[PDB]
Amino acid sequence: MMYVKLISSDGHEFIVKREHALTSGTIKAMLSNEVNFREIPSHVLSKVCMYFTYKVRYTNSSTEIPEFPIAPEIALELLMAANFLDC
Amino acid sequence: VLRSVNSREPSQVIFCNRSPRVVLPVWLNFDGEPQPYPTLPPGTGRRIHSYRGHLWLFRDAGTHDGLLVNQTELFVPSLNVDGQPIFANITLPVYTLKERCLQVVRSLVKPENYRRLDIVRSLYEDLEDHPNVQKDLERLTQERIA
Amino acid sequence: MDVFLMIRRHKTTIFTDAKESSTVFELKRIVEGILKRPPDEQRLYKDDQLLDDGKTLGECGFTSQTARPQAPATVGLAFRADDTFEALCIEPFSSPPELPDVMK
Ligand SMILES: CNC(=O)C[C@H](NC(=O)[C@@H]1C[C@@H](O)CN1C(=O)[C@@H](NC(=O)C1(F)CC1)C(C)(C)C)c1ccc(-c2scnc2C)cc1
Repeated sequence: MMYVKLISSDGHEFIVKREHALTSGTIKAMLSNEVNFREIPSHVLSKVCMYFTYKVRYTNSSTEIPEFPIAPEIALELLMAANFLDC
Repeated sequence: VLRSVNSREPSQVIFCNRSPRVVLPVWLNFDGEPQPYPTLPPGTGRRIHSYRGHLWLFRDAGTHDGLLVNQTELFVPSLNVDGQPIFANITLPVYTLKERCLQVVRSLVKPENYRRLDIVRSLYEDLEDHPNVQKDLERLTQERIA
Repeated sequence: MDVFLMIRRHKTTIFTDAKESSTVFELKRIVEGILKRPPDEQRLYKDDQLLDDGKTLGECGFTSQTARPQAPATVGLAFRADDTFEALCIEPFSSPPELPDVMK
């Protein structure tokens, strides 16, 4: 089982499955095993990783999909991160 | 082009809202013009009378976000078997993170204030580009041709 | 059933899934392959409580309702350092900025 490390601007290290990380087109182009995001804080990058899990779990599934939650306080930076990550 | 066919052949359907959104069923009339039908609260189902060859799409009733019906965009009522109505299972798509983020930001900011956000020029154009059944019908029609 | 987790120690966070029937020991084997520390040098926690190896994740409170893909449950991790186990320490994520004027 392969894993990749995504590091936030504040140095938090997020270890996610390689398959999940390849959800982001930007990340997939850099890997196809450690990426540093000097602009993405941990309160945003932790949510990016939750989205990878949510996407892999519910894509091509007929079990009722729940809403992906986003607190008002992270919405703007998560929008900036998502636009750069292409996910 | 994308319109309901006037078959006059009855078809019993169940609009089943398996999503957390208030759903707006939209029927494409015989001219291709979208026609709104009564909303469906989250987690509810309605037995409706439709016809074979009719076209339907489902949206979030307040924001117009695109929803899925039987894993696709359009639902077309068909012939029933032994009194079985046709289920139209309406679900949330797995939206992109970007689109999900645009939805949340549109729900918190008044449209006159989008340009007052501290973001790149491109993200203003994405925010301003509200979900629209007419624009989506244009996209579907173009994608059907090629 | 699948359960979705965040295994957290200091400034490290592992995102992983496991079965509700799977054990605390099997989660340690997952941590071993990533952080290169054997299960005997690891302590797993649910809040401040040390979890036992033979217990299932479901028995530890990790269920489809609490450990979701979009809101995973937190498992605390502490390594052994020389003679003693270090105290459980989880660095919090950064503080989001104050809501803009137009977003209130
Ligand atoms: C039970 N009554 C009906 O189904 C009735 C109604 N059903 C309709 O209005 C159906 C929907 C669509 O298939 C066109 N249509 C018609 O009946 C059309 N008639 C015909 O094509 C002909 F009769 C053959 C000539 C008409 C719009 C021109 C009148 C309806 C449908 C859905 C709802 C909804 S959508 C969300 N909640 C509910 C309950 C409500 C009413």
